[PDB]
Amino acid sequence: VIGDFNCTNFAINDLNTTVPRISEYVVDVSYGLGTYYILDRVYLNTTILFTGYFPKSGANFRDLSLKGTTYLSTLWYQKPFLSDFNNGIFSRVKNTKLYVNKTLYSEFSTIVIGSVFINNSYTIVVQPHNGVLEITACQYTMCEYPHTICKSKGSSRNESWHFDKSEPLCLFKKNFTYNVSTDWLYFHFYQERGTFYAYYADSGMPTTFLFSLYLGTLLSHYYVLPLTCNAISSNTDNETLQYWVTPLSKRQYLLKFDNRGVITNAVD
Ligand SMILES: *[C@@H]1O[C@H](CO)[C@@H](O[C@@H]2O[C@H](CO)[C@@H](O[C@@H]3O[C@H](CO[C@H]4O[C@H](CO)[C@@H](O)[C@H](O)[C@@H]4O)[C@@H](O)[C@H](O[C@H]4O[C@H](CO)[C@@H](O)[C@H](O)[C@@H]4O)[C@@H]3O)[C@H](O)[C@H]2NC(C)=O)[C@H](O)[C@H]1NC(C)=O
Ligand SMILES: CC(=O)N[C@H]1[C@H]([C@H](O)[C@H](O)COC(C)=O)O[C@@](O[C@H](CO)[C@@H](O)[C@@H]2O[C@@](O)(C(=O)O)C[C@H](O)[C@H]2NC(C)=O)(C(=O)O)C[C@@H]1O
Ligand SMILES: *[C@@H]1O[C@H](CO)[C@@H](O[C@@H]2O[C@H](CO)[C@@H](O)[C@H](O)[C@H]2NC(C)=O)[C@H](O)[C@H]1NC(C)=O
Ligand SMILES: *[C@@H]1O[C@H](CO)[C@@H](O)[C@H](O)[C@H]1NC(C)=O
Ligand SMILES: *[C@@H]1O[C@H](CO)[C@@H](O)[C@H](O)[C@H]1NC(C)=O
Ligand SMILES: *[C@@H]1O[C@H](CO)[C@@H](O)[C@H](O)[C@H]1NC(C)=O
Ligand SMILES: *[C@@H]1O[C@H](CO)[C@@H](O)[C@H](O)[C@H]1NC(C)=O
Ligand SMILES: *[C@@H]1O[C@H](CO)[C@@H](O)[C@H](O)[C@H]1NC(C)=O
Ligand SMILES: *[C@@H]1O[C@H](CO)[C@@H](O)[C@H](O)[C@H]1NC(C)=O
Repeated sequence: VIGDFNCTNFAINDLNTTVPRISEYVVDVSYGLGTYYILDRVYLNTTILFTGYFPKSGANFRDLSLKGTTYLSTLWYQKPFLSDFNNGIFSRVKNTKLYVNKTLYSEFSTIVIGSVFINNSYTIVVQPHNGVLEITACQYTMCEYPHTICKSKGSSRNESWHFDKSEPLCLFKKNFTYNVSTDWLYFHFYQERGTFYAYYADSGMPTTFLFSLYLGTLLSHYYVLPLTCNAISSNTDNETLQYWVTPLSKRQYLLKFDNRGVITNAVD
């Protein structure tokens, strides 16, 4: 289970439907993808050696996305999917592009980062809403079996990942836009000296600072929520979710900046 709140008993089973896929793609930082711009600093026409929270060059990713229809499996809410956060993660997220009429909608899996996932602890939630990325860090009453839904196409389940009838305490609550037409979003989520940091990009590029949040406590777990739709499967549209994740470590990189301040290259 994720949290301990019984939000639902509708269509729960114990089926072993999948395990996390290992990517045939691997981390290649030679053009700065898998790096980040350092906070609000600009470096121009230079190389620096920088020690930061970076993926290993040549590492695989695990696809942690889960797509449901009516049923959820209890095995989706356990290891290997419920994951130790350690120092942090780099993720490569497929933006799943869906059409209702001719009109485009963007979907992808929510990620939650936390420890015990109960309302005496803060859970960081990063959720898309069709070109708006909502980010919060609140004392959420997380469900046992949390999930999100297609807003775009139908869902035979209602959205249910927390149960708070009046708003929980929040340390952070902000929205960020992203380009709905992109194929990929990238994130770094990491922690250092009791402070969480988030970075993103909506292109094959180094990630840009979203926010930082002091917690004092360690985040110990993360989980990518199942998303349920009457769509995004081989018998209906051949579209899919993918939420690829690879671990970060405290690691020295060479970073190469051009005269515009873009990271053009990096070395592990
Ligand atoms: C922060 O997070 C915590 C932990 O998740 C939340 O605390 C839980 O809150 C829920 C909802 O109030 C509690 O569930 C309720 O417990 C009552 C007491 O349980 C005893 O009595 C029942 C018989 O009534 C026995 O079966 C049981 O074994 C216990 O001996 C129940 O009376 C409630 O019943 C209602 O809901 C159920 C399930 O939907 C229905 O079947 C019933 O018909 C009835 O409608 C209910 O189960 C839960 O016990 C709390 N857990 C703890 C550890 O305290 C906090 O609410 C949350 N805080 C905030 C601010 O959101
Ligand atoms: C994490 C995972 O394993 N995810 C896969 C999912 C589950 O294995 C399945 O849900 C069972 O999960 C549990 C917990 O029991 O199967 C999917 O494929 C199905 C066939 O496997 C799909 O064709 C569905 O077939 C139906 O017969 C049915 O209900 O399964 C009718 C339904 O209308 C139709 N869904 C549509 C149209 O989207 C799906 O989607 O659900 C592809 C997902 O990638
Ligand atoms: C951040 O984005 C979310 C999603 O768009 C906003 O939530 C909506 O807020 C309006 C307020 O009138 C509600 O009517 C909607 O029901 C909400 N939508 C969803 C999907 O939750 C939120 O207000 C935005 N701003 C902040 C600061 O969080
Ligand atoms: C969860 O809540 C539902 C709805 O009230 C109830 O029927 C079910 O018995 C509960 N299950 C558990 C494991 O508490
Ligand atoms: C689920 O199925 C896979 C493939 O057969 C297997 O490796 C795994 O051990 C099974 N059990 C669980 C709980 O994942
Ligand atoms: C960038 O740095 C190189 C190497 O020092 C130098 O040749 C070049 O003239 C510099 N260009 C600018 C615009 O500073
Ligand atoms: C979803 O929400 C509606 C409106 O509250 C409710 O009627 C329905 O029973 C809920 N559950 C499902 C599985 O549709
Ligand atoms: C949005 O993404 C598409 C596909 O990658 C790209 O062609 C387009 O130029 C982008 N637009 C903006 C405003 O970023
Ligand atoms: C999905 O792709 C397979 C393989 O190309 C094809 O046989 C099937 O007809 C496709 N179905 C849909 C709904 O596109």
